[PDB]
Amino acid sequence: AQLTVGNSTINIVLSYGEWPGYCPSTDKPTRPDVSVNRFYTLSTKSWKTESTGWYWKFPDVLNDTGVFGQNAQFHYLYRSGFCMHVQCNASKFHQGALLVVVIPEFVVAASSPATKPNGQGLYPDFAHTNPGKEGQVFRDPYVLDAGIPLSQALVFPHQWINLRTNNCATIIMPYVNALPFDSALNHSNFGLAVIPISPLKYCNGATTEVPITLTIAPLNSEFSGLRQ
Amino acid sequence: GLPTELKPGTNQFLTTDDGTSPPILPGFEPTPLIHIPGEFTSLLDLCRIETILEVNNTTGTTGVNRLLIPVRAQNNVDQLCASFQVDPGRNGPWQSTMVGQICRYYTQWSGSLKVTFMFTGSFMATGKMLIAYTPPGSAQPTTREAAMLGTHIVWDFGLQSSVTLVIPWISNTHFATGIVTIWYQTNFVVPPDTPSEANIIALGAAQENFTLKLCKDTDEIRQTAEYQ
Amino acid sequence: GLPTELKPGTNQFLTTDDGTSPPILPGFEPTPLIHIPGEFTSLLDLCR
Amino acid sequence: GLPTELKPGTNQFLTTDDGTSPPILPGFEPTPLIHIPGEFTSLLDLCRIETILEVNNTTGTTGVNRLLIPVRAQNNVDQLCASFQVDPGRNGPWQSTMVGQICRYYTQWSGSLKVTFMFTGSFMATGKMLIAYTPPGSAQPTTREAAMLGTHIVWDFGLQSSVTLVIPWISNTHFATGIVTIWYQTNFVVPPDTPSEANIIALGAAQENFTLKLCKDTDEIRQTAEYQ
Amino acid sequence: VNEASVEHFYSRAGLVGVVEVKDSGTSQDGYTVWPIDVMGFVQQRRKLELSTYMRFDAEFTFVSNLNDSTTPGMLLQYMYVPPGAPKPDGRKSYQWQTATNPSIFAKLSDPPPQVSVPFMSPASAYQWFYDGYPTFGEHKQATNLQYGQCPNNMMGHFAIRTVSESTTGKNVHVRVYMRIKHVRAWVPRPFRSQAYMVKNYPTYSQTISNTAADRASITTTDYEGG
Amino acid sequence: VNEASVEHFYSRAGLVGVVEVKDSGTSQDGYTVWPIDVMGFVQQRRKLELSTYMRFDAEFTFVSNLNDSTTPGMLLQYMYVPPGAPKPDGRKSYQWQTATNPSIFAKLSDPPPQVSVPFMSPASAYQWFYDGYPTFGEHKQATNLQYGQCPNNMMGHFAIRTVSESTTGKNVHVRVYMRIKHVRAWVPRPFRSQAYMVKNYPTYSQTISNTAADRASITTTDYEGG
Repeated sequence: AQLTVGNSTINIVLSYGEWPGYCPSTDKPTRPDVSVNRFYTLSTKSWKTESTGWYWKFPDVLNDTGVFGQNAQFHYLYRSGFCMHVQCNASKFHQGALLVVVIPEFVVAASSPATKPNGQGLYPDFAHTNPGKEGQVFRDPYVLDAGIPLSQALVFPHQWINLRTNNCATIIMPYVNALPFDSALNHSNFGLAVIPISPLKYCNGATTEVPITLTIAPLNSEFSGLRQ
Repeated sequence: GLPTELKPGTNQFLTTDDGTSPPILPGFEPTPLIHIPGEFTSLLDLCRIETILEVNNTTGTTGVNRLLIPVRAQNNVDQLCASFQVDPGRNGPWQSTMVGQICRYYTQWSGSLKVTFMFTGSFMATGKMLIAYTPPGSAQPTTREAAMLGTHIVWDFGLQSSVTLVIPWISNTHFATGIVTIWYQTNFVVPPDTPSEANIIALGAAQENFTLKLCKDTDEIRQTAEYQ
Repeated sequence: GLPTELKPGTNQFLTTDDGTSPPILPGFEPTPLIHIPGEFTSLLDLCR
Repeated sequence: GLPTELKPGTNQFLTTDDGTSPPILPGFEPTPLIHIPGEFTSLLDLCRIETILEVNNTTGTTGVNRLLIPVRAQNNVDQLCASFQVDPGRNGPWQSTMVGQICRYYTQWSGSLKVTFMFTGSFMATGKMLIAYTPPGSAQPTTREAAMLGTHIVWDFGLQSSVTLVIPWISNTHFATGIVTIWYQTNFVVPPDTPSEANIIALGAAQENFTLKLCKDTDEIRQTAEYQ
Repeated sequence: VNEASVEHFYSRAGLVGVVEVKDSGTSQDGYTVWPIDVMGFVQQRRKLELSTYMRFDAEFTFVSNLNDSTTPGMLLQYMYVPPGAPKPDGRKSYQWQTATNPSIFAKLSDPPPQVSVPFMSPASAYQWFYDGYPTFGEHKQATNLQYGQCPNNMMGHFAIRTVSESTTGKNVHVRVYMRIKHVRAWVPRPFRSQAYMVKNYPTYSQTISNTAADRASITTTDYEGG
Repeated sequence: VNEASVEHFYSRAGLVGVVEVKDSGTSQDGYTVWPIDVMGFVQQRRKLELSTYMRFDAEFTFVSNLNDSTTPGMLLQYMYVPPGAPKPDGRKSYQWQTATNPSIFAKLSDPPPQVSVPFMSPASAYQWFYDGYPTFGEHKQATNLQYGQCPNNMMGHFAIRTVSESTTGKNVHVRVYMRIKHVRAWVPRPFRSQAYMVKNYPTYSQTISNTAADRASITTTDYEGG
C-alpha cells in the first residue's frame, strides 16, 4: 500500500479530461525525467476551528525548493503539469469538510477599506501574489479573495475531503496556458485552495490541530534557455 | 446589367443581423491555434455541474456559514429541519448555484434538476432524515406524516454520506412551484466524546434534458456607479 | 462586380408586396407544433 | 429583377480594400515584358543576405571606422573586446544591417539570426578569441571564465579567417534579450616587421525560418522639413 | 440546444463605447482616439469573464450624428491604429496620412460604416485573467502596480476626425457597436459575485454583498423570497 | 511568408498628394493640374527606391469636400491627361472637352471616384535610378542639370475643375489615394540612409547622419542603446 518515484515515497480527478503530455517537436528542450520528477512534500498546515483556508501558486511554490527550483530560476522557458495529492490525518471522532479546488489563472484581489471614494490604486502586495512555499491564508474565503463566489468554485477541477468519508484527494493538472512555454518566475499558472467549508469540530480531550498535508509531483517537465 | 430595385429593408442597421464585412487588414495571418485543454462549446455543459446551494440565507448568518444547514439534537420529535424552493430563476438559494446564475440570462427554461445532499458530521454519528418533494400547486407539508406520503426518500447517516433527489418536469412559463423539506425522521444519535451538532451541504444541478431559450440581460450587475 | 442600374420601382413600399425580411432574433427556435384538431385551410370549407 | 437591399458597408471607402476599378484606357496594350535579371518576390530573400553590422558606434568614431572593431596587443589577460545586443529592431548596431532596416517596417518578427565574423589582420598573425552567446534573462558575463560556460565558440585566427555563430529562437513579442561578447582568449601573436593591430568585421543575417508580420511605417524617415 | 451555445451567447452586437468629437466649446480640437476596451461597460464585462481564454474576431459599426439628431453630409475619417503604432497628436498631425493604418472615409449621410478586425494577439487566445507580472523591472520596494495586467490583450485604437482644415462648429457623437464572431472559449469561470470598482483590476470592497437574498427563517418560505 | 511579399509590401493605398481648387481669394480661377509624382511624400519615396525597376498598375481615388467638411452636391470633372498631351490653360480652355482624354464627372455627394491606370511607360518597367543623360544637347560648358532624370517615368496628369460658367465662391480640397497593384520589382537596392533634400535628385548634405545610434563604449551596453 504505497508507491515510489525517484527515492521519494508517500479516486483521482483528471483535470479537464486530458492527461498531461509533452509538446510535439514543434507547435531542443531538456527533459529531466525522474531527476526532477519526484514527490515534494512541503510543510504541514495545522487546521483549526475558525481557520479560513490556504492557497498556493504552483510554479511559484517550488521555485525555492530543490532541483526543480534550480532549473526554474535559471532556464528562461518552462512547461509542465502537476500531480497534486492532499492528505488529511484525522480521527473518527473529528468532523469537518474540506474543498480542494484548482483555480487556473487565480488572480488575487485587494479589498477597499470600508469608507473611501475608493478611486485610488489598491493592489495586493507581493506576499499575497507570490506566497512561496508557506502558502497564504484567505482573509475572505467566501469570495475566494477575488470577486467570484465560493459556492460556484465547483466549476473548477475540485474534490471534496469529508473526514467521515475518504481523508485524501488527488488532482492531476495538465499544463494550461495561451502559449506553449512560459516564464516560471513571473507567471503563475494556477493555484490550490484548501477551504474548510464545514468548520472543524471535536470534543474536549482530543487533538486540536488536524494536520493537512500537501504533496506535489511535477509531470512531463521541460525547460529552455539555460543561463549560468 | 440585370437592373435591380431596392426594397424597404435598405440602409438598415439591425444589431442582431449577422452580415459580411471587409477585413481591415487583408492577408493578415493570425496566430495559429495551439491545443488548450478545457474548451466548452455550450452552457448546458456548465449547468450539469453540481454547485453549492445556499439554503441558510437567514438574515443573521454571514460568511461561509450561509452555505450549510445545521442539524442537532432535538428535544422535540418529527420537527422540520430546512426547506427551500426549487425555482432556479427566483431570488433565493439558487442564486448561488451556477444553474441559477446561468438561467438568469434567459427568459424561459425547462427540464429536470437534481439536488444532492452531503453529511459532514462525524463518522460515529447516526440518524435518519426524511427528504420530501412537494409538486406544484400544493402547499408546504404541515407535519412529517403528511410528508411521509409520496415522493420522499428516507436517508440514513450511517450507511451513506450522500444522497440524491431528482426533480421532474420543471418549467417557469407564466405571465408556488416546488418545495423540498428536510424532516428529522428519528433523532441524532451520538457516542460519548463526539460532537452533537453537524452540518448538511446542498448541491444542485440540471440534468440532460434541461434547456434554455430567448437570451436576455441579467439584472444582478446593475451597479448605478458610472466609474466601473 | 456586375454593375447594375436602379429602376423606377426602387425605394417603394407596396403594402401588398410579399417580400423578404431579416429576422430580428436569429437562431430563435419557436415552440414546436403539437397536433391540434380542427384546422381549416380555406373559407370555402366554412361556406358549405 | 432580383430585388436587393443595401447594407451598412455601403458608400464606404476603406483604404486597405482590394477592389475592382474600370480602366480609364480600354484596349490600351502596355509594353510587353522583356526578361530582366534579378527579380525578387519576397523580402525574406533580402533578409538572408549578410550585411555589415556596425559594432563600433561609440561617439568618437566617424566614417567607415564605425564598421569594424579593433583588436590589439593587450597588456592584460582575458579582457573583453566588444559586445553588442542581438535585437535587430532596437536602436543599435543592427540598424546598419538590411535585416534591421527591413524589420522596422513590421511590428513583430521571429526566427533565427546568424552572425559571421571576419578577421582582416595580416596572414602571419595568430591568436584566439572567445565568442560567447548569452540567452535572454541573463546579464552580460562578468569574466571570461563565466563566458567559457555554455554557448561559446573559440576561434583561431591562423586556421580560419571567418567563423559563424547562430542565434536561436528570437522573438520581440512584448508590451535584456541577447548579448554576444567577444573575449581575448590568449593574446595577439605577431612576428617581426608586421602590424600589431588588426580589425574584425561583423556580418549578420536572418536564416530560413525567419518571419515578419503586421507591416507598419518606419520612424527613421521623419524629416520634419516639408521641402522634400 | 443551439440557443445555449457559446457562439450564440456572445452574439448580437452591443454598444461598446460612445465617443464625442468636439469642435464647439473651449476645446475646438476636433478628433478623438478610443482604446477599444471591449470591457468598458460592466455588464458585458461579466459575460466575457465567464471564460479564462477567448479567441474571436470583431465587427465594428459606427453610428454618428450631431447634437440634435441630424445628418448634414459631413466627411469623417475612421483611422484604425493597430497595436504597436503611434497615435495622432492633433487634427493636422502627420499620422493621419501614413499607410498601413487603415482608414474609412464615410459621410454621415451614408449608412453606418462596417469593418472587421481579425484576432490580433501574439498568444493563441485573449486572456482577461493573467496571474503574475508582465516584465522584469524589479527592485520594487513595495510597488504592486502592474500585477495582473497583460500586454497581449491590447486591440488597436480608433481615431476619428472631421476632415476639415478650419475648425467646424459641430460636435459629432459616435456610437460604436461591436459584434463578436467565430468565438472559442476555454476554462470556464464563475460569474463575478461582487461589484466592480476599478476598470482593470478585480478589486472589491470590505462590505460583502451576499450571493443570495435573505428570508426570515430557514424553515418558513412566506414573505419576500428565499 | 505571404505578408512579406513585395506584392503585400507595396499594397494598401496611401495618400499621394492633396490639391486645392481655388475659387475664393485673389485667385478666382477654379482648376488645378497635378503631376502624378508618386514620390511626393518622402516616406513612400523610400519604399519605392528599394528596387531599381518597377512595373505596376495604379488605382486612384478622389476624396473631396469643402473648407468646412460639407458635401453640397457640386459637379466636378476629373480630367486625366495622359503622357504627351497638353494641359488646360484655364477653366474655359478648349482642352477640357476634346476626347481621348478620359474624364470623370462625379458629384461631391456621391461616393469617391475610382479609376485604374495601366502601365504607361515606353520601356518594360519604371526606373527611378537612371544613370546618364536623356538626350544629346551637348556643348554644355559645364551644365549638369538633366543628369539622372528620365523621361520614361512620367505618368499622366490629373486636371480638376468645378464645371461652372461663373466663378463659384467655394474652395474644394481633393485628396488623392493611389493603390499599387500587380507589382513586380527587380534589382534590390539599399534603403536611403540620409535625409532627402531635392525632390528629383539624390543629393545629401555634408553633415553625415550616422547609420546607427551611439553609446558610451564598445564594451558596455548600459545607458540609452547600442
